[PDB]
Amino acid sequence: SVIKPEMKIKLRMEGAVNGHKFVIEGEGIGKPYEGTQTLDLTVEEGAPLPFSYDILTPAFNRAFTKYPEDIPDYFKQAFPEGYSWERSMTYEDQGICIATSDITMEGDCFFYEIRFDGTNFPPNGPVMQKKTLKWKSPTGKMYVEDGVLKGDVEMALLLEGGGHYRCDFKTTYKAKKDVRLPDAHEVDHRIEILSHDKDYNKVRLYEHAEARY
Repeated sequence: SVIKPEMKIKLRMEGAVNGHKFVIEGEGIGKPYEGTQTLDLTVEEGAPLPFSYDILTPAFNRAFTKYPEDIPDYFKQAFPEGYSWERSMTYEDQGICIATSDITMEGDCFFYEIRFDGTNFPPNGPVMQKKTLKWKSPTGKMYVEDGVLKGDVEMALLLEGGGHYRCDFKTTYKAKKDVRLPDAHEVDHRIEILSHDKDYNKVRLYEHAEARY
């Protein structure tokens, strides 16, 4: 036992979107082996957020993924000292976000230190107009090539009025120690805001994730 049936989460995210600074804190709990988790998030600085909250949610830990019994689990074998990631998110209209998270453990809890920066979002597009509804749920790729563990995902936000808005995600993952690396595989997942207040100062956020050969 080092990753428990349930693992608390505490995080802190600091960043700037189109110049607009913010800080968000979270606390939650999930089931690393069943690939489920729930966070309650608070906008501690920078309220009211004037951009879509949806662009932040995938930056709020692949340790919460159900991995089968012969795909090596990079993330869980990364603890106790843990791992980091660096990710770029390139939208179709030309807003870019870059994010980093340093993930550690202490007792029954994961801790994340998150930097999130975004720019070149059009002041009149769906992010800066809050016309996004939720993320579609595609399967992303995991593969090691070199650098080491890398992940890609073609993402899309559904929009008010019926449309969609695409984002290309790329992540490289670094573990703090040497760990058994997996063969190439996939990861299904679905993230959703279960509840929130008016400008999303308070948000409850759920993901369910599983790996697949």
